[PDB]
Amino acid sequence: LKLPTAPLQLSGTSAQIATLLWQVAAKENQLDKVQDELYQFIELFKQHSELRRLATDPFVPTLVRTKIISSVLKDSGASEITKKLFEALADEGALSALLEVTVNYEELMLAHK
Amino acid sequence: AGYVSQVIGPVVDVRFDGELPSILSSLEVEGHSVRLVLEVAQHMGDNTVRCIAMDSTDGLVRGQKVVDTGSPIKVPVGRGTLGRIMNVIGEPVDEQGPIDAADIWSIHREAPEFTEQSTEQEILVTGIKVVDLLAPYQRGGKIGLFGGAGVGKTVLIMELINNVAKAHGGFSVFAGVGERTREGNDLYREMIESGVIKLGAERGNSKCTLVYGQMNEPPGARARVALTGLTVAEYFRDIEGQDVLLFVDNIFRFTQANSEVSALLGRIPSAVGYQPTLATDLGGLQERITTTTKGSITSVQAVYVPADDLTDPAPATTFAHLDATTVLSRSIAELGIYPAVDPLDSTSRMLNPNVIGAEHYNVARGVQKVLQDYKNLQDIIAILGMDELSEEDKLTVARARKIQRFLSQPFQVAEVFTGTPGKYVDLADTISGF
Amino acid sequence: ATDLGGLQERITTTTKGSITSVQAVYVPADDLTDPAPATTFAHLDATTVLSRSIAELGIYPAVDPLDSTSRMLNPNVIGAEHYNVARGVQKVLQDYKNLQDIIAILGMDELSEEDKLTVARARKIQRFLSQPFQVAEVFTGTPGKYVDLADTISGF
Amino acid sequence: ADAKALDELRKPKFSSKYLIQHVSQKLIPAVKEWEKSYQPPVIHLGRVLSVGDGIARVYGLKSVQAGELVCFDSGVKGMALNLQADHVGVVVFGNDSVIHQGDLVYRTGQIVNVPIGPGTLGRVTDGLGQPIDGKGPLTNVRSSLVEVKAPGIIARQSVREPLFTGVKAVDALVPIGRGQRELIIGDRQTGKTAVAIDAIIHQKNCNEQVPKAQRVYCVYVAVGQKRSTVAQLVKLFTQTGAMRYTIMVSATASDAAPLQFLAPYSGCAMAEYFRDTGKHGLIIYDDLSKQSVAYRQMSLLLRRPPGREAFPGDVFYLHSRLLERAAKLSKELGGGSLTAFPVIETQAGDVSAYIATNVISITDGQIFLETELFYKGIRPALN
Amino acid sequence: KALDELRKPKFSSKYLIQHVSQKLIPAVKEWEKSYQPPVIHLGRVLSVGDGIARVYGLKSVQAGELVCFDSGVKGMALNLQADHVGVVVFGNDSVIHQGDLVYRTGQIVNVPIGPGTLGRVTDGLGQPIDGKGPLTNVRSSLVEVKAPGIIARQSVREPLFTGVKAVDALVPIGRGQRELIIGDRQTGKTAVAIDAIIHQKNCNEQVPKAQRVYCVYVAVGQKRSTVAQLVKLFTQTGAMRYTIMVSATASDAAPLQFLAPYSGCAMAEYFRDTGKHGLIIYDDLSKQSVAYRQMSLLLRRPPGREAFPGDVFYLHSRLLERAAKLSKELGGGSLTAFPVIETQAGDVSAYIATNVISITDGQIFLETELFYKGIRPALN
Amino acid sequence: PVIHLGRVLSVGDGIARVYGLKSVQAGELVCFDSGVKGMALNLQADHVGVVVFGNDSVIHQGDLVYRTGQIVNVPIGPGTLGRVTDGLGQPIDGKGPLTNVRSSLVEVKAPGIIARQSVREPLFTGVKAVDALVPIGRGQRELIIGDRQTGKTAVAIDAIIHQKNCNEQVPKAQRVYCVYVAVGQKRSTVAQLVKLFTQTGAMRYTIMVSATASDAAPLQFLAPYSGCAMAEYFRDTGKHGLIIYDDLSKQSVAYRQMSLLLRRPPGREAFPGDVFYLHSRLLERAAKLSKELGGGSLTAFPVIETQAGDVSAYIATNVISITDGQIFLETELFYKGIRPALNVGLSVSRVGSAAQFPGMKQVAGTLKLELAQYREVAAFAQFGSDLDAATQYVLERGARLTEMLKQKQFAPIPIERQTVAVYAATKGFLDKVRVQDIVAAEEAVISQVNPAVFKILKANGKITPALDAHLKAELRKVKLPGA
Ligand SMILES: Nc1ncnc2c1ncn2[C@@H]1O[C@H](COP(=O)(O)OP(=O)(O)OP(=O)(O)O)[C@@H](O)[C@H]1O
Ligand SMILES: Nc1ncnc2c1ncn2[C@@H]1O[C@H](COP(=O)(O)OP(=O)(O)OP(=O)(O)O)[C@@H](O)[C@H]1O
Ligand SMILES: Nc1ncnc2c1ncn2[C@@H]1O[C@H](COP(=O)(O)OP(=O)(O)OP(=O)(O)O)[C@@H](O)[C@H]1O
Ligand SMILES: [Mg+2]
Ligand SMILES: [Mg+2]
Repeated sequence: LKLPTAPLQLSGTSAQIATLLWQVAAKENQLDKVQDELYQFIELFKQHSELRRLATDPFVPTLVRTKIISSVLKDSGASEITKKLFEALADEGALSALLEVTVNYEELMLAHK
Repeated sequence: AGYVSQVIGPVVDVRFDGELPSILSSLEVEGHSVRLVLEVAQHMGDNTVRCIAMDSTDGLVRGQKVVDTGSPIKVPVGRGTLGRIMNVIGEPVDEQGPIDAADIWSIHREAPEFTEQSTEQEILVTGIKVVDLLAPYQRGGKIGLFGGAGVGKTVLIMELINNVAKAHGGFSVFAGVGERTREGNDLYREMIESGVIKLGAERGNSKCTLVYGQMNEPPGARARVALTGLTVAEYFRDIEGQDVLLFVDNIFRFTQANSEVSALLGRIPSAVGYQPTLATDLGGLQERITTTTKGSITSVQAVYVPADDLTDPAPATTFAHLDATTVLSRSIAELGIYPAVDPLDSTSRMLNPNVIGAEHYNVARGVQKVLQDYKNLQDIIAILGMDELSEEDKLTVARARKIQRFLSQPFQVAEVFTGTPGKYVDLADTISGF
Repeated sequence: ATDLGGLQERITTTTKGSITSVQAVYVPADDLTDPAPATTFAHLDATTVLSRSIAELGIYPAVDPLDSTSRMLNPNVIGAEHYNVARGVQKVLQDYKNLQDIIAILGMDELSEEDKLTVARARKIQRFLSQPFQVAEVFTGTPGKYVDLADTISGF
Repeated sequence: ADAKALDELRKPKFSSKYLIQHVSQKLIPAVKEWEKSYQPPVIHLGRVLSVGDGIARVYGLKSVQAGELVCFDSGVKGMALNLQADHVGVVVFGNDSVIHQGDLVYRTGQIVNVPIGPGTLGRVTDGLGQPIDGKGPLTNVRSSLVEVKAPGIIARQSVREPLFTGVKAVDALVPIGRGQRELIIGDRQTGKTAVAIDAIIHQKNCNEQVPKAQRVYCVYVAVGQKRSTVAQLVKLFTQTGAMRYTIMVSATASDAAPLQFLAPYSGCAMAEYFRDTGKHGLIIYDDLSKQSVAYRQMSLLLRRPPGREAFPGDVFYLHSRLLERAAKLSKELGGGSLTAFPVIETQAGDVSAYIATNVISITDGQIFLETELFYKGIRPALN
Repeated sequence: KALDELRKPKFSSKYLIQHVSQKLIPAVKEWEKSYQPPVIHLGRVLSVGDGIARVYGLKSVQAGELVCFDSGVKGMALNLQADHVGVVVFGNDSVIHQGDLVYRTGQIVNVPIGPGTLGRVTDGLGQPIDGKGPLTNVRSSLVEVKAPGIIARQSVREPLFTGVKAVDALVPIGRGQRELIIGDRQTGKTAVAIDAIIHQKNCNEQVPKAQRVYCVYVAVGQKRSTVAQLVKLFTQTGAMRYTIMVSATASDAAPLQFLAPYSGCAMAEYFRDTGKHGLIIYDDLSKQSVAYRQMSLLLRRPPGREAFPGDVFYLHSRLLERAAKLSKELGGGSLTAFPVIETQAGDVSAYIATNVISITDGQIFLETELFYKGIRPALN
Repeated sequence: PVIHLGRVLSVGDGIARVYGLKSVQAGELVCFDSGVKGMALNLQADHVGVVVFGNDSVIHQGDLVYRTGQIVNVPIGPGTLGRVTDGLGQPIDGKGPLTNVRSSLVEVKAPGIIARQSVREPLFTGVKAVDALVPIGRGQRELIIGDRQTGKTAVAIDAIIHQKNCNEQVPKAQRVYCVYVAVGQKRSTVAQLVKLFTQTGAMRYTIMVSATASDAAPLQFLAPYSGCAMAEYFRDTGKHGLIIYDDLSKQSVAYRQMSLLLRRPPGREAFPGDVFYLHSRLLERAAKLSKELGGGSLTAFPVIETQAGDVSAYIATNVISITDGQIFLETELFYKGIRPALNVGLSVSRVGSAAQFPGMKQVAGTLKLELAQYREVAAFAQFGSDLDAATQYVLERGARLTEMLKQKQFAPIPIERQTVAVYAATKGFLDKVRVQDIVAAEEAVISQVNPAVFKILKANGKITPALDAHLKAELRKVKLPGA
């Protein structure tokens, strides 16, 4: 298999998700749909305290945490890249990496132009 | 309800999506070649407990079902465990069917509280002359046995089991902590022929419960097998109301096994490579061996000194708990003196005139003085002569030699292969006899 | 042990040819207990151990005559006239070391002239293991000597 | 991923809200169907993240003071040692087997304290002040902190008053001032407590002959001792009459290492009631070498780096801040005193050990108890 | 601000990107079909190095199970962790790369046991290294077996004759006991153990078939030249007709030297379990513990007193307790062990030396001071 | 000149983590915007670890770090002679800038096999315990290992002071220019050595590279390499150098500080794994070059402090492996009145007598042999057992010889005088003399023997048979004390 190359290389474990997020969004030509759907989720944590409880609180079960994000990302604004990332970040409890994976998405987007 | 998360040697992580089991609770791995019992060591967070296995973890899969028992390791206790061999998790190893259990007791237990404690500090009469006079046994105390091989330690174990059952009416538990299986079988067959363990229909007339954790068992199974021996002895103390003997064979191997489970759980080792919790892992064992208002547990614990080093932290922490020492010597055994208790090296904290009285004290203080004066002139007999020294100095030599002989005693458990009958010697007949 | 073992197991005599290897091994503080010399000991066929106490006495090469061990010291390999001389030299040099505990305290007057003879025999044997090297002419100041194998067995 | 780049994510930069408003009408219906699987959220209470090795990591507890008594819902006390950004790590004053992940941790609002006063006189308490003698709760008493700072230079005077031990070798050759610290150091089985017991029995004989201001109220702290020895000692004090003036703080060998680490501070706080009210105290820390072993256990389980003898490095400050509280106060502070007798167990006569040499450089003198003079019958075996 | 709770993240998995990649690349319109990584009975190598492969996947692997890499090099699943498997490699890890496929074989570690193993020189996993073809008259048996319990044993009574007068007079050794040959380097450790194996060749031609004793020599960490010198000696005397040789040499991987005493014991447990008598000799037990300390420090298990693992007592006791004398209802067979521990400067206070002294019944101490005094064997 | 910029992420304990600076080299000098310099040591994927050449109090979070483009360098040349510099080049004696100098790198590859020749010409210490028993050639690294106060510095200072006495008498080519690197020392202590070296006159040929205890740990780690780079100017241009690293034991402690704070995993005694490479990189730059490369030499004297005579120490064992010889100084020999306290039984010189004075190669051969016979017979008369009168002869003669090797701390004897002194003790001419006044008997042996017989032994370098008899016939026309 072969993916597009990221424009600039980055560090790991949060900037390594943003590199892979950029690569599947450059293959699907969704480099600004997936980018702007990230910026909506930066805002969505500021509005709803129960959405950011699914990223900071360690006592929410992982069965609950993956069945809220899958059951609110339906039927509107899917894009199959934001939808599949945020069930992966909710399976591992890495939803608090969403601020840090967005910043490294912008450095890949700015170097794309 | 829980599933296996990690298997790193003898240390298993189990993940519970519901509520976690308590620390020290028992977990059974659902579906395995042998019965695998885990004991919860800590709550790791993220709904994971860390466990130490009581058996081998080979063949364990991540995602195997683990059933919480809601309790610590629960073992059969009662008179039906007498004469049986039991392992750490309570299963019969002696291959004589199931264990007829009076009750099933948790092996984890706090020590008897302050109001339950006894303040009296009396003497446990043993019927052996040398350890009733020169190093008396405190009823409810801890006794270091500095024996070995061929000093007649096994005959001294079985005679202590015999005389406590005959005179004081209490039973015995043998906790073989980390014993070799050749030596644990040699003890079982020696107890069968000497009458302290009976087999078959006469099983109820046996006096000792064997609780065995062998050397090939994982370090969690050896670290908890002394607590299984406590719990059998604690049923006889708290329910049967008896003066129980306990034999923690090699208290050092209890320390050594608990030091391995601290190292496997990722704890930083303390001075000399011992666990940081060595004082409290050892002191948690030894504080249940005490006298209560119901009965008492007296433990005779074999003590190994690691590098012939009494200042090593494993004997030095152990000697803070010990109330008497019985040293068995080969030099006393080469003179034909049985039991081979060294009359000068053996010590007791019960030997001062405020608990045993001034009559018993001055005899033992006088007997030990005579043999000390005899055995520091043995480098002036060989180089000057036997008939050289004074008539008073050879009066001690004649008096000590008929005391050094008089510390011998024929044992009742040894009469099936020695011919001579055994003789229980009372305490007043020992003081007045000496 | 496995980095060292991967290197040494290539230095072997095969059916194609033969590699005769001579490896110096540094021991860190005159310490053969140290694990880097102690792992090397199981790899060699002849372990010439050099000692500081032989070097401070002036005997050069400072070979410890007891601690040096070879696999060629079987009697069915080097013969019996070489094995018994080597086993006899090692016996006199070991008896002298058990006597040198009492010589340095008392002074060689109470040995009943059986142990006084083996002190003077070992002291001759100790110097006769010393030898001027042809490469230490600039150091020792003497021309070097090549001793044949027959002249060593005949001398000792 | 610099910090100048992440605070740009504070201000909104989407200009497109097609799933901000989509999930906002579906989030609250999604949360509502998973409500019996939510534990209730926790801000000023605490919830246990992880428990093990006698240290609990507690989520929440937004307003705990550092070093504060926290109470688990099992009834067990703890002390908030390190407040961190994400959790607060507490050390459990008791058995950690009864604490689970998910348990509520409550705030008592008070830094770790023990009951002090006249009504704690006569009683046998644990390392936290809870009485274990079975004769009820502590009445006529009030709570005081266990980590009070010692009085400074200007709050002290020199020791003048002679505080008789009743031991012949002690009061003749190494006499004890009334605000003094005196180490009782020796091997195992050398009459270490015997010298400290005879000091306590002697004050009972003298308190009934002095006019109410020269009375010495003793406190005995047992750390790492067997319960039977402690129970045999309360029987001796009750039958000599010395229990009327004595407090008995007990943290035995089966107790948790934070209960044995804290028991000399708990007992010092109870003895500081008499120092701070013009009376005179006597405190015995029997096996302060066992209190350092209990503190070594808590430091190694907190993964603090080992030291010279695997001790935490702050094990000097463990004993120095303890024994500095034994002072003779000045006349404007009442003139009260507190006399300490720490006990150090020595291995084979070696006084050059780490904990032995620490307490020697803290205390004012030593009572060396030789194990060779003890075997010859010279008792007390005063070197 | 209300977004400061998400400023720094924390992850409970080091390999978070290998789970994210298993959900993002199958979401591309092309790779929804035919491109999805199998994880249950297969695995991917994450990290290689020093004979350890960290392997993602292998969800259904067992602890201690033998796994196979796609290059044919085998391995043992030794750490089973929440996101990966730590695999100790049974060869050189140079042929393994990141992203290689790891297949589980379903089997825990096995060796051929039986009468076909007699006369053959095998490696630490049972494969023959003398070049005489495969092991023919054998069957597969497990490597780490439970030692026999209390009731399966009986008292050690029958004497095992070493042929060494210092041993057979002063330190008598019975069929079913385990005696430590402990000493320094070149003190005659092997000399005592090879004299035991050679003397059972003499004794076996003069006793009935039920009383013959079959030897197994396990050479751990030795060189191939020394092992080949010992096959040549065993063939010249004729002792290879009763001897198995399990040889995990110095160039072998540390998992081979760790598993070779267990592989030789399982070959020797065949004779014990079928009523015959065995003699298992471990050339260097200390060498085996050095190889096991290598895998545990590389699997990042917590280090002990000499950086050894906590179970390193459980390593040697579980091995040495398999040397028993069985009861009459289990055939009455026996297995006599001779572990060899090399001390340095003759101290028995060393960590591994104190462990094996505890496990074994006796010890044969060989002193180098007596070795230069003409005494041979330099038995203390 | 584009300059790459790095933002400081965090700064603590003299170490600053810097974001950016991707272009920066490993071991590159960086510049903080506070003016303080730095060195990029571990280039990690997310940040750069910078050791700070100075006080890290002026560095804040988010400060601008500029790279200078250059690996760390120092001014080398003849303009450094006479000046007291700090850990990297800069002068601290208050005498202005270093004029007539050139900046060269401090981490140079050591000269390889084809760039050497054999160490054949001697470097005279002036200490006759050294120049007789453990003689030192030009291009040889010699360890001065000893206890806390065994006079190790005195042996090194006497080598520097003696070169000034030799440089006034030799031609311009074979003059030795000394460099003294003081690592981790007191600044008062360094100022007593510059005071001594200007009073002696040795400061004309001496560079004083001072990294005191107040300096940052990367300034004391780097000061042996910066002093060796100043010393390698004379080696590379055909002249002769003498570098003294006083307390390489204190350089390793400063290197252990940076390694432990750059989070490098600790080894034995919390020391870096490459500590051996720390000192073998440095001491292998002391070479005797071939005549194609000028013939210049650099002679090193590392100083290592032991704790209780424990030469089995981690750093001590490393430097005994690197250096050729060894001057072991003992504490109990120091207080027995033997100054310098040189352990003759433990002090070796691996170059040996190949690079020593020929006028003492024949005289001090019997000196070290009679002292070898003196050592074991003094262990036996320590008890008081018995006498032999041939044992008592070597026990009495070696007591003259031990008393002969004693020397004044600040006076270095010329090689011609030392050979005459050793001749008068090894040819029996200082028998009939009490053992106590040989420290004062040899002042007569130097003064009364003719001042023109030293000139013949200096010019020939060897006692010729026309001088071997003439001076032993002058060692009888001398008046000794007592007699
Ligand atoms: N003056 C004395 N005369 C006689 N016996 C004494 C005397 N002092 C103490 N003993 C006894 O000696 C034994 C040891 O004394 P004690 O228990 O006071 O010592 P310790 O230092 O507290 O020892 P441990 O380490 O066991 O706590 C006890 O049996 C005690 O009663
Ligand atoms: N009884 C003996 N008589 C003579 N030589 C002997 C005797 N026993 C051993 N040797 C010789 O001693 C040498 C070393 O002994 P050996 O190698 O058997 O002991 P080892 O402890 O296994 O040594 P290593 O440390 O090399 O494994 C060999 O040359 C061997 O032949
Ligand atoms: N040969 C000597 N004769 C007399 N005094 C000497 C001699 N050598 C050194 N000293 C003196 O002994 C003391 C210690 O010597 P010095 O300071 O040179 O030793 P050092 O090994 O450098 O110790 P330090 O650890 O202080 O650096 C100084 O006062 C010095 O002058
Ligand atoms: Mg006491
Ligand atoms: Mg061998």
